[PDB]
Amino acid sequence: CPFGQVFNASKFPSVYAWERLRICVADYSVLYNSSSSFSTFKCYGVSPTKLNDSVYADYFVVKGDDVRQIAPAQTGVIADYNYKLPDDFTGCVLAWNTNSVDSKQGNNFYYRLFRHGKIKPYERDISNVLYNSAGGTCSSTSQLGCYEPLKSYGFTPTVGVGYQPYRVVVLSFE
Amino acid sequence: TPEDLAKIFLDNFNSEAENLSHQSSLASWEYNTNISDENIQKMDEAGAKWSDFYETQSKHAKNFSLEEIHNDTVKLQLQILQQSGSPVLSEDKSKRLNSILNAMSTIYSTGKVCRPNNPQECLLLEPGLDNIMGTSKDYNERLWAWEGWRAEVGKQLRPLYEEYVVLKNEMARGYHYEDYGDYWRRDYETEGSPDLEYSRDQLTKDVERIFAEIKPLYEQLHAYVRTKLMDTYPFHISPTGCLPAHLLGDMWGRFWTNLYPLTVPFAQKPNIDVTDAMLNQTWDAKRIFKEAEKFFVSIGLPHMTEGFWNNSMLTDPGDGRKVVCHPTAWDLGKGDFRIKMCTKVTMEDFLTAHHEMGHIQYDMAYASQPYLLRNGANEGFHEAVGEVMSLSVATPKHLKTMGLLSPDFLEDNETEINFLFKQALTIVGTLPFTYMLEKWRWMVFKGEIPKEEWMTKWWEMKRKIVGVVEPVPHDETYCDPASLFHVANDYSFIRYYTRTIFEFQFHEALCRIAKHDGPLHKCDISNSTDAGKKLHQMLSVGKSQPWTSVLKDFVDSKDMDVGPLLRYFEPLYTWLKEQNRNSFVGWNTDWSPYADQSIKVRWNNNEMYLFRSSVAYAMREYFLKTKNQTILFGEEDVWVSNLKPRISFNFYVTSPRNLSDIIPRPEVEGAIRMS
Ligand SMILES: *[C@@H]1O[C@H](CO)[C@@H](O)[C@H](O)[C@H]1NC(C)=O
Ligand SMILES: *[C@@H]1O[C@H](CO)[C@@H](O)[C@H](O)[C@H]1NC(C)=O
Ligand SMILES: *[C@@H]1O[C@H](CO)[C@@H](O)[C@H](O)[C@H]1NC(C)=O
Ligand SMILES: *[C@@H]1O[C@H](CO)[C@@H](O)[C@H](O)[C@H]1NC(C)=O
Ligand SMILES: *[C@@H]1O[C@H](CO)[C@@H](O)[C@H](O)[C@H]1NC(C)=O
Ligand SMILES: *[C@@H]1O[C@H](CO)[C@@H](O)[C@H](O)[C@H]1NC(C)=O
Ligand SMILES: *[C@@H]1O[C@H](CO)[C@@H](O)[C@H](O)[C@H]1NC(C)=O
Ligand SMILES: *[C@@H]1O[C@H](CO)[C@@H](O)[C@H](O)[C@H]1NC(C)=O
Ligand SMILES: *[C@@H]1O[C@H](CO)[C@@H](O)[C@H](O)[C@H]1NC(C)=O
Ligand SMILES: [Zn+2]
Repeated sequence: CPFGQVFNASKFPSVYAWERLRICVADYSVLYNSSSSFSTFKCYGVSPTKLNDSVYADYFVVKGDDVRQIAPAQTGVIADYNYKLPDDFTGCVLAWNTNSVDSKQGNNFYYRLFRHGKIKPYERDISNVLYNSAGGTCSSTSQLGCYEPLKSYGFTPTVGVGYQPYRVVVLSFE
Repeated sequence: TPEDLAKIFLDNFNSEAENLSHQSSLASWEYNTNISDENIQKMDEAGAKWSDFYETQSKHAKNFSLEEIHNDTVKLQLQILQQSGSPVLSEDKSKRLNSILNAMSTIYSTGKVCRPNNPQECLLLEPGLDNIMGTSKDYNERLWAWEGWRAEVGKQLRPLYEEYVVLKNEMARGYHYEDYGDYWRRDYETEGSPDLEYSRDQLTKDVERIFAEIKPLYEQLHAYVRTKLMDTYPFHISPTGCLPAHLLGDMWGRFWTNLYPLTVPFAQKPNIDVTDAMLNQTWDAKRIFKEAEKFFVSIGLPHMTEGFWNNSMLTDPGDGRKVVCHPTAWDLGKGDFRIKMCTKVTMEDFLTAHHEMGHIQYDMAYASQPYLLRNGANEGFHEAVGEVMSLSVATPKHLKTMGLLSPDFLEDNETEINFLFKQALTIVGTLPFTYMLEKWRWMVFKGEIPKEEWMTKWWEMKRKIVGVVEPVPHDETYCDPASLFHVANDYSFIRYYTRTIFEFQFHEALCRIAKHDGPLHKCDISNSTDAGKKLHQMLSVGKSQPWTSVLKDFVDSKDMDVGPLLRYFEPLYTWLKEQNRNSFVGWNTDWSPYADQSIKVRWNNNEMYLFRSSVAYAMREYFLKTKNQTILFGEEDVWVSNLKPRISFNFYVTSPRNLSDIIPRPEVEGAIRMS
């Protein structure tokens, strides 16, 4: 199966609009033979020495500091509104630093900050309407209480390691 | 409900601001590193977008009630937005005020003084006059530069400053402050428990208290300088009186640093200078910052990040672009920290590197705070933290372990005072200047001093507080407290007073945790992680807590305290005291350089004009008829002193356009009697 189209992909999606491909021979030569490549690598419910003996891959760009939210039983802007995993989760989360690729002039990634309620596990909300802080809907951001739910990451070539884009791939083993 | 809505508002502001202020700051960096016509307009464009956003959000922030918020880190952020970003002025008054400030800045920055033998030769302040006041020993040249500046730039800023004060007060009242002076010192105000509260109108009481405690030491420094300075400028300085303003080694008299070479305790003892050691050992500009880092690291502070080392302009790049060589530490936002310097292999720029890295450690410390709270607890803390670090590395003990000061070098108690004296001229000699400058401005904005009394009160209180007297009298067409950078460009000057007081409170606290045993002026907090981590705790708080409580947890007190300053300089004090045994200590505010030879006379500005013209007339005829000399005296050549409107005044006359040459009293009296 084309792991090269996920890990070696030319572009990743925004965290608010993550993409999912379904996974053939279960190779691991790109996961456990080169671990100096990944900055973060944590597994849940399974060990690196057990996986070898449907797996769908969810991938997206998130800033370094928010990488910690990509885990079971987490809270936060990403965990609650963009990408949620169930407490009973089995699989691995891998991430690496791609500042040299994604932090350019015309590369704009977005995350959701405001929503009328939290998202369910594996739910993907890609709508874009004005958020009314008092409840319901509104128009014109000039009016107090009206905000845009999607905000960009201010990614630039020279910014801190905690504000640098990371490419995250989540392998869920069902 | 209303608190949650306020929180949503702030969450929107902070997430939207963080990646917007970044662009404006980044554009500013690029401009100062590469000065171009294209870069300046990009800087303004990025700045404009940020400013517009802030204004809109500040206006929105006004319709949330503070009484409905039960959270301190929320209520505080609302207060910050509500009281700034949106002046309450008519469009005509918004176009105007921004047209006076720009005018004043320009007039100051392009100001020049020409010569009374030659017009096409004019000196500018920065490359010119400043390097005369700090070097020359010629009474007459010093007077020219001093007076010329005030008589050239000062006369242009007077009518602008008057309009400025009126408009700024109206603006301040739009934020519900009594006046602009009151607005300025709002930064020191705190809310909280009855024990930890502080009122903005308390600052005007506390700085006075500290000053009164400082004065007894200043008087000893003053008397010493006066008796030593008298041997360089004989017949110009009285043993019982004030020092002439132009003889202080500075254009404004802000620092007495440049008097050191004239007033040095032990001229036969050298000062420590490792510029030669740095060059001999083959130091470069980079090594200086690596050593600065090592110092901070040794006390448990974080290492400098890679972004700093790769992006900062630490050394002038050579050529191909013009840079602004004015040392400053930058926080670009979002983990992007930099230092902008044109570093040279010298001792003075060694201490500077430590000072600017002191800033960047602080900026990192509170990076975790909400955008609006990413600042110091107080405006005086940010420079106290930076400066306290330069005291610990100026100590010979540090240079000896570093290998910059020669091995087996001998130091004694003769040279410790030689050293403290030099510092006193910078730290103590500047405090009464800062104090009375800000005090005067406060009274002007408040409205205690009428426009017609601006210059009379300025020099009246300056002679009383500082002990400095003008070489020539000034009427109300002048504006001396406008020919200085901070006054012309609308900056607060109190932050240069309180940071000196805090600096030594921090110094003593640190030298105590580090278990120093000995004199306070010879302590060293290097390798002391117990003092370092205690400091870090005080820095990381940012502005999320009132400075009174932030200070208490670090220094074990609340109000600012000069005690530590007086103790630091105690040695020196007890030495000056035994030197000033045959001299007079203190001064009398009734002596002036021009009061010896003047005529007492016993009624608006138009009547005074006629009087002065009449005097010039009598002079012209007296000289022509008596000595057969043709001298063209004008109205501008007759100076008026001690004006007590309608009743009396003093006057004297100088040779045409010659400031230094005063006509002998018996000769001018003759002209008056003759006609
Ligand atoms: C991308 O492909 C190359 C060549 O097969 C491989 O060496 C590299 O590890 C792949 N990258 C990732 C993240 O697997
Ligand atoms: C690569 O993975 C295989 C299978 O787990 C393992 O036997 C081999 O030692 C790994 N290579 C390295 C260099 O660890
Ligand atoms: C400075 O800015 C000018 C104007 O855009 C540009 O042409 C020049 O190359 C810049 N200098 C450097 C070193 O980038
Ligand atoms: C403040 O919010 C209230 C409630 O929606 C609204 O009535 C009022 O017009 C708003 N005031 C301002 C200054 O926008
Ligand atoms: C204020 O809000 C912050 C979160 O924004 C919370 O951590 C803190 O405990 C709150 N304080 C109070 C008194 O509610
Ligand atoms: C430093 O100065 C001493 C003078 O005694 C000289 O001998 C030595 O060679 C100099 N250092 C260097 C690197 O030249
Ligand atoms: C500075 O940038 C260069 C780019 O060629 C890089 O190789 C070097 O490692 C960077 N410096 C640091 C401290 O990372
Ligand atoms: C700090 O300790 C180190 C040894 O770890 C020593 O080499 C250095 O000289 C000490 N610094 C000072 C100022 O004593
Ligand atoms: C320096 O100390 C010595 C004692 O070691 C003392 O006799 C001398 O007078 C002191 N110098 C001054 C200026 O007090
Ligand atoms: Zn500073």
